[PDB]
Amino acid sequence: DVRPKITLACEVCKHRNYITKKNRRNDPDRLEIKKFCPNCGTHQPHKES
Amino acid sequence: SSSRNGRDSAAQRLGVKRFGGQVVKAGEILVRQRGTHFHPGVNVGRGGDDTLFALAPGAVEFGAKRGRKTVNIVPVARP
Amino acid sequence: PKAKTHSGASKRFRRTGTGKIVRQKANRRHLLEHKPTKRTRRLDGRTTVSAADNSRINKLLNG
RNA sequence: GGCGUCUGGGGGGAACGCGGGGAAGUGAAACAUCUCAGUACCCGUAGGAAGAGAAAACAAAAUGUGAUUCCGUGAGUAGUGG
RNA sequence: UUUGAAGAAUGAGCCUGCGAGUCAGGGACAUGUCGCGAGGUUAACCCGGGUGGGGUAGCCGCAGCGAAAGCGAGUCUGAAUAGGGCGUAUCCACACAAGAGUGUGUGGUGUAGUGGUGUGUUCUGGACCCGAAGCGGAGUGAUCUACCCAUGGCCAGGGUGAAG
RNA sequence: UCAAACUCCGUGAUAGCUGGUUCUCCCCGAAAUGCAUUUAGGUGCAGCGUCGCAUGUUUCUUGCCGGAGGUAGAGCUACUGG
RNA sequence: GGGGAUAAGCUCCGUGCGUCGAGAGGGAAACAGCCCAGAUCGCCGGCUAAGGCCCCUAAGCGUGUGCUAAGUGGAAAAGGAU
RNA sequence: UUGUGCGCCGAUAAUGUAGCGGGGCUCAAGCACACCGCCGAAGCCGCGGCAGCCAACGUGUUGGCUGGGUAGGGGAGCGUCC
RNA sequence: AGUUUAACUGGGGCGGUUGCCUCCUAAAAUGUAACGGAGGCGCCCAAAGGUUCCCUCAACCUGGACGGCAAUCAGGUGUUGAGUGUAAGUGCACAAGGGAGCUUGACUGCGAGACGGACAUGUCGAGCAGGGACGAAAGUCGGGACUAGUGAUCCGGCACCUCU
Repeated sequence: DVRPKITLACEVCKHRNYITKKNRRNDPDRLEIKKFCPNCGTHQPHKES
Repeated sequence: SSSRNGRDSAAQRLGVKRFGGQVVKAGEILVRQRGTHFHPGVNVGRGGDDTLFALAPGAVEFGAKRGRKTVNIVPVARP
Repeated sequence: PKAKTHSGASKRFRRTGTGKIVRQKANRRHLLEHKPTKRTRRLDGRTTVSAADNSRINKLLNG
């Protein structure tokens, strides 16, 4: 689908927080992004599920 | 024999919503525009779509600077 | 015979303390990844129903 | 199975009862789920009325009600519904 | 009924009779009038040859917010006195902050609903009246006509001349 | 009477369709537009009428003052073209 | 202004433009949409608007100065013409 | 030769003149420019009657503005029967 | 056996269209129709987003090994004629155009005031709080120069919650 919807889960508490899209062919690997984790209250690395 | 045309978009209702000499509160939209035909001046802020609005209450006043149309707000005097 | 309150309208509208009629906003069920938080933030909470359809709604809820 | 003999049935009736079978026009602004409706009609049956009835019932911690049936409320509410 | 008809658009031959927004429900909304008034009122049912008397079970008002637990002049969201939403009948005076539109406090004023009933719209009913082609249930019909079954009847007169 | 007979019943079938709807006066008085529509001869909301309540000239006309356009016109060694 | 052939009594738009629709009375011979003017009722009174004033037909075969010879007035083109 | 005001030709369908409403008109009753009166409506005025809105005062008179009207909204009444 | 088989349409059919974006018609505010005149979309980018800093093209002229009109170099002229992910328009040389360093604000809870509207949608939003990025600092950052790249409600899936 070239640009499939992906969701981001906090690395610490494993809460599925955000949802974006990315080019799977351009970035076949998983996504490393730092984002604001609401329940933790502090920016934590976010892992695409 | 048929026409390949006939498609049109909605009319976006641009224009100058607030004209010179009018009293505006904070945040009222002054001009709804697409490009920067009108440029922000004093106490006038630019929106995301180049929509202009007011950061401070006062009276609108159109002006020019460096050959550019600008929109300003003069701080009307308290009674 | 009694007057049967409309089932659909009874499940979508509300009466507040003063007698206002409130409703919820649309466009918030699905397909909202691309809807920015600003759009979703303005699309939640109860809103007083427009006076255009306030006449019809009162007829449905009361009868 | 055949005899002989005694007692019964059979048919009618306007409405009401009980147990079965059971549509369509129609509304859904089309229509099949659904509604119309378990209505119309049909079948089997009594009675002066019938059916139901003496907890393998409600209830919610109250040391409460106490067979059934029939009215008023609960309530066009809890719910149910392409 | 039409943008437009004396119209060559529709209807009426004439007269007299007859012929179309009605009713039910403690229904819904609105508006008059009457009773009581922070209260109003009964339904079923009982007692009276009546239209009268009884009947507190319920309903409406009396506190709101929230999905709900719950809290309560506050409440929900929220980490938040941090803003917003709904609410505290409304008005008046006075202070305190703003003049990003006024806001907060004190004090006073005090809150009006509900039962009939008249009218207008409306809900469920056929619901202002007249009108289909057709759809389903139960029955009646082959004395007309199609075909068949049983048993009867009829076919003047004159030609051609198969097999054997 | 036959591309599905007749009669009764459901039944006062249902029609975004045609027709019809009866006494008088006083005051006010429209629309044939917009959006949507299994929608275009229908309907919902808005627009225009009337009645009640509230607010009062906020409506309207004229003069003056502050505004932003890009038509008429005109121009092209000022752009894109001819 | 678009479509049309810069045709239609054509069709689709804009207009604090009009009228008819929903509007009588006077004028245009007759003639919803043009021009004057918005009907509360009566009068055997008066002044005017658009339009007219030889007879039909109400009021001027009105006054001054000219033009027309074609009944022009009382339909029309490129173009022709002492 | 130039510019003008009036004219001529181009001109041409099928019931009956038929492209002034008719008669008729150049002794203009035709055209242009000035001037003078008059006729003309349900307009305006005069005299009288009625109604709606409002005001002034009064224990309902006066005054001022208004009174076309279909769909339609509101107010008030006549007639019939029990 | 019960049913469905669209609408617009200068009658109907066949043909064509049905939503969104930009331009002209559109009569110098907004809006404005026709089967009127032209095009585009149902995406793309983990950098083509945020921030800090720096720079100015296209074209022409002159001279240079291949190399020529045009490849890279030097000099001069050159105010916008280049370029802006993508259609057109409005913009942008102060750059929103070219290059480099760090980074994820392509956030959470909200939002005074507005634009546009029949309603449903749609759009801008200064600012406050938490926690961050770039920057010395002022400050900027709730995706992209802007406007298209999308689908209400019902029904159902997944994860979390101090609800029942």
